[PDB]
Amino acid sequence: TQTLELNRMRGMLEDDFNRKKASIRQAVKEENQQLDKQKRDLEKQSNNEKLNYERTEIDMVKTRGQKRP
Amino acid sequence: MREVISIHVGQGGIQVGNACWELFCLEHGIQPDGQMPAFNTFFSETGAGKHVPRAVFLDLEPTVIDEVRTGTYRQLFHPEQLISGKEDAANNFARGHYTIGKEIVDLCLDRIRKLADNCTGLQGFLVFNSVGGGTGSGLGSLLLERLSVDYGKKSKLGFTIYPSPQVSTAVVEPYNSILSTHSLLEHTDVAVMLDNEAIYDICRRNLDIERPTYTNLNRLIAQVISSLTASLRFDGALNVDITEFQTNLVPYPRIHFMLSSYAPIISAEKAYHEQLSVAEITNSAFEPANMMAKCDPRHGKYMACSMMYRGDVVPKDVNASIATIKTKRTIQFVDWCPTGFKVGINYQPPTVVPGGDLAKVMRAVCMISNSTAIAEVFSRLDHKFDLMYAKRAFVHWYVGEGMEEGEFSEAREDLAALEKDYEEVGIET
Ligand SMILES: Nc1nc2c(ncn2[C@@H]2O[C@H](COP(=O)(O)OP(=O)(O)OP(=O)(O)O)[C@@H](O)[C@H]2O)c(=O)[nH]1
Ligand SMILES: [Mg+2]
Repeated sequence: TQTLELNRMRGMLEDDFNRKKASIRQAVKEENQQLDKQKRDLEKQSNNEKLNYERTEIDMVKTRGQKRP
Repeated sequence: MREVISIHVGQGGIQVGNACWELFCLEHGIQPDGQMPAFNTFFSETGAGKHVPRAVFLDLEPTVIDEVRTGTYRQLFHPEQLISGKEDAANNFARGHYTIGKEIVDLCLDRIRKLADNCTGLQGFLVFNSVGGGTGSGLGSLLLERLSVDYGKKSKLGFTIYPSPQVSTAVVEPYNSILSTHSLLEHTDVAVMLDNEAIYDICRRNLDIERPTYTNLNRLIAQVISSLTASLRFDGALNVDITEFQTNLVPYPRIHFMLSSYAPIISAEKAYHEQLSVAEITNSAFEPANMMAKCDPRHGKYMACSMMYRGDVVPKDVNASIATIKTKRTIQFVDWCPTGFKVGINYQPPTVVPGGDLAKVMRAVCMISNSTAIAEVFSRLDHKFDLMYAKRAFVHWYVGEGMEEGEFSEAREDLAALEKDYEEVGIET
């Protein structure tokens, strides 16, 4: 009975340790998923901003007609 | 009570040190304010919270040190450890080793002595400088002379950003690089080549950023040096001295030119797709694609290798994986080092610097090797010198300061014997 009381100790401790480590790994996976959104969004913002700026530049250039004094 | 001193001479040194101290402040919790809401290796305490880092900053061009003086870390660095002359060096050696440098190197020595008297068990020096530079080559060589003549026992681990054999930021790099090599080879014990190109290919393959900038390369170098100091910084099952490095990695008094590698370095998505086991990571660390010095190690045979692990790293799989490595076929050691590996573990997993292209990673390994492929670099570099001295080019730019010309020959001559070195030790017996 004592050796069973102790083997269940070992078993419970190990089947808790492993679940804890797997939880840590899942948390790291979530952290990387989160980090991905930064490079997903900053690039979108910079793309839209380049679009706006270069469109405004095209406009300002094209807005040169004739003077006719 | 076991600390390091870091020096950042020149332009490359000061940039990489800027990024590296950014990383260090990030790790030890020290804020840009210098207050903190483990640091005795790098930082030091001024009685009440406001800390100061152990470093000096030398670059006679007052531009980059001004970029520091006005940057986000104006409050941290000691306002006296920011020394800069009133002119530039312009990529020739004599402009930073005979005439101009003759001014502030004494100031640097005074500042270093007044830093070291406060140290308690100072272990090693860590200079940061290019050799292709003008003030990181000459002034750095003179400072190396002064250190190796005054203190002695302390190790001197320099981290020189050599220029790649292909790309070039200047056209007079061979001269003031041969000179730097020949002037340090007698006063150093470690010199890890950090090419400025292999990291570009790395960022092109592992990180998909086709357009990387000096900032990301410096972040990576900071990561390497942090993985190195992780021993002294925080504990671990295998705490290794920095004086370990000059013991495992110095076979003969003249051949002490190591090259480093870091692993893993991946983006967020790849880490999401990858396993990153100990065996996989210590296998990838040996691939040639991630050698900081642009070489092909298969061209030669290793001599020594040291590996700093950090993170969730089980030692049994460590031993198994390194055993399998030693039984792997493509690598090759030499007869006079049957004991080739050195290991050291730490429980400080790497840091995810915000915005850094590097992703959060549980495991890491930094591999510093004394190898033989690095030898051929000199050959190709010597190549350049040939075509430059076969016409006596630019010599007048050097004699127009006061450095005797014949020195060239000597320096060149030395590197010739250097090649002989790796044909006298690399040969089996
Ligand atoms: N990887 C990397 N290399 C750098 C960095 N900053 C400078 N370098 C290198 O520094 C070298 C340029 O030569 P300099 O160091 O500027 O020359 P100097 O010794 O400072 O002297 P002067 O420039 O004439 O005032 C090049 O090889 C650069 O690649 C950096 O932040 N990262
Ligand atoms: Mg400069």
